[PDB]
Amino acid sequence: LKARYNDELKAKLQEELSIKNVMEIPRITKITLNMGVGAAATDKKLLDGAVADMQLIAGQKPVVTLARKSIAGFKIRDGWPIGCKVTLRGDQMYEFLDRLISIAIPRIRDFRGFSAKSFDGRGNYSMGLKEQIVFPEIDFDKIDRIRGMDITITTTARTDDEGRALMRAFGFPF
Amino acid sequence: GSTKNGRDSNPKMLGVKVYGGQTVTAGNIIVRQRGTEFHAGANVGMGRDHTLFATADGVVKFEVKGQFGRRYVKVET
Amino acid sequence: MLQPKRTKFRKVHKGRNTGLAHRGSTVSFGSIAIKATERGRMTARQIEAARRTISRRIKRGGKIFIRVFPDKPITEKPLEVRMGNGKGNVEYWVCEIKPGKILYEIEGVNEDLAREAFALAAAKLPFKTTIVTRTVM
Amino acid sequence: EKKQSRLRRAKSTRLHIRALGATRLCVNRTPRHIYAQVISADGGKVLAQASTLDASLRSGTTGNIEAATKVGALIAERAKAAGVTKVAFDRSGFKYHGRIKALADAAREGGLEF
Amino acid sequence: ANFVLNAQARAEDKQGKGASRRLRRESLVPAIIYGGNAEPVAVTLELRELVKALESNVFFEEVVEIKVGDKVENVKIQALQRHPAKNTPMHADFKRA
RNA sequence: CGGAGGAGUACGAAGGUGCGCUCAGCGUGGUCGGAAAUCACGCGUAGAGUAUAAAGGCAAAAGCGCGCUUAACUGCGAGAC
RNA sequence: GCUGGCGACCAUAGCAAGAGUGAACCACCUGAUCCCUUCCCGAACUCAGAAGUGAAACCUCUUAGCGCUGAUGGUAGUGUGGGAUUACCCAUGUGAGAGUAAGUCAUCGCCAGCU
Repeated sequence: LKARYNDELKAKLQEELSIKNVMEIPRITKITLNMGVGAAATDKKLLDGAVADMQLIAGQKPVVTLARKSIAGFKIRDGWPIGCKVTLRGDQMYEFLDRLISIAIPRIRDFRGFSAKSFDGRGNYSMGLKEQIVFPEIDFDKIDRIRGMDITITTTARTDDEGRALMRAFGFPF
Repeated sequence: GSTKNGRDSNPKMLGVKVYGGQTVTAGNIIVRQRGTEFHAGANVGMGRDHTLFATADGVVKFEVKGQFGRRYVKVET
Repeated sequence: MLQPKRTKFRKVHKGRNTGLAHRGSTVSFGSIAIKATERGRMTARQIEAARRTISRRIKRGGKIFIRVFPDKPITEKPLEVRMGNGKGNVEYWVCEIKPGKILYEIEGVNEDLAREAFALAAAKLPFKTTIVTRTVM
Repeated sequence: EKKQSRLRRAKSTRLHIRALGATRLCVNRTPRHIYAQVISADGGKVLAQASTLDASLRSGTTGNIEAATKVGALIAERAKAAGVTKVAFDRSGFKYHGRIKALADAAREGGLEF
Repeated sequence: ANFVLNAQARAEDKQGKGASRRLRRESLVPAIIYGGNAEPVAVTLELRELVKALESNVFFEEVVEIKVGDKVENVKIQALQRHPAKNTPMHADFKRA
């Protein structure tokens, strides 16, 4: 993507979707990464490991997310943080979808894990990535136990067909 | 046996003191209210206990105004 | 005995019963109905007894609609007790009745049998009653 | 929405200015143009207007600090003729900085007291 | 044709709670007629005749003629107030047809 | 000696000011997280909250967050309840 | 005629659906060099300019589809005097709420710009 996107994929998306106005072409708006360390109060260090790993993987300082309300079933309440997230836009999001589609997909153990369905219905697509290994980063040594990842893609697509067209133009496996 | 009720507080004497069409001088209290039943308009001041008072000599007037339908009290000079 | 499942307050004031029942004086669930003509109080046991009397004679062949609910609690002092020392204890529930209030409607039964059932039921109630039929206006 | 947020931010300042009963120096910022107005206490009479759409400043860029300073000088010049001396500035929900700050400083240099 | 109800003009002095109760004691039912192109008209009808009309079912879905003097008003029954206890009619509304 | 509940405190911020932000609930997708954890969009709508019992109130929010600070000052006080 | 800003009212003024506008104005749009910003993000805030667009949003016109306004008559209540005492009747004054007919796609000020 980047210049190649702006130059060629916009044009073929217009041609494929047959939309009169140029502005109607779907555009990738942002990608959000979210990971929650449940019951962080118990050990009080998994959170530090998680923010370190997130800072390593993404070129942005993650923001620690506090809980809202108190739930008796769990040990969580409004006091201590329970998760962290980051939102990526601009050149950052472009190089991000880029190196992902470049390096991460050939190595995934099970291809086609991403599905044509699972779309939120408004044109936004959510994926869950297992383990904090499975990216280019530090090896298993010198890092804390494994952790999950959630990625959400929000575009300008007005619906699911437009969204799937945009992902196919980008090169998403399915 | 015995009842477990039987308590109440002393009276507070809340209510309106000056009605519409009355003449007031600066400082006169116009309304005593626990909440903001009435809102101050022109030449009317609000105290810490939500009491409304006159800040100028004139005549009292009541009205309904605003989007919320708030009742207002003002003084016309 | 019908009784509310829950209430905000255990004990209520005596009040006064005046006026007429402009609402609830129209037949809306059946063809024939029994309607009160003088005011009073109607208790839960009386409701149940009248319902039993009507159901027995109609032989459970039609629908009986009960439009009275005993929602008003009534208290009574123990007995051998002097005046004072707080309000009495709830003992039974009643329903206030104003003239024109409908009590029981019958659906799906012959008119003569329904009238006979209402005649049997009226002997159990503490106020005068009449019989009404559905009308267009 | 951006405009709704701006109005909700400016409402408090506008209401306080009305309660204080002071002449209001209102401004509006746009990527292309900037406008300034001087309104009396009642709010129904516009005492002195100014904008970058005037013939003198139209040929310029009209969307930068230089244009803001020119507009401030012009509005101060008109206000002096109008005869209003003491006024209260009103950012109208725009952060007091950059073009707004330059416009206000130009008005102060012109002579309006605020 | 089937339903022709006689009526009389009910002036202002005959309106209000006291006048209405006096009329009902005299066995008369007040009624109102309203509809497009004309102002409301207040009339008084006879209880026996109104009841006889009420027994008929078609009276509610057909047109009826109210005659007061030489004037004739063609209308349809719209509302009927009844005593909650005795069920006797007390008032009537008529929409001009 | 009628019906039904609270009080014998707390806070150098839970005060002042400047600036900024709106709750709660539902509908779709995703890790060991599901009736109920965190995240994205959409629907209707104050039912959220206000240290504490209830009432009257609360959009310039009186609800929520950050920076700087001590007006939680001294001497008074027209006029009112 | 048309756009923007500032005002008086706060649904007869609002919600929903349909149609149109960019010549000027409005918005989107370009970038992180200078000012400024994010408890992470040029998403907001701020700056430098204008390549294109009316897609989104704003604005205007139509539908009563909702929502809203709402008579007349009658009923309930009630001050004074009189008669009764399950809470009513008579004289006189006063008069709802609900429901019905019908109505409603607002209106009036100040400033600047264009064809």
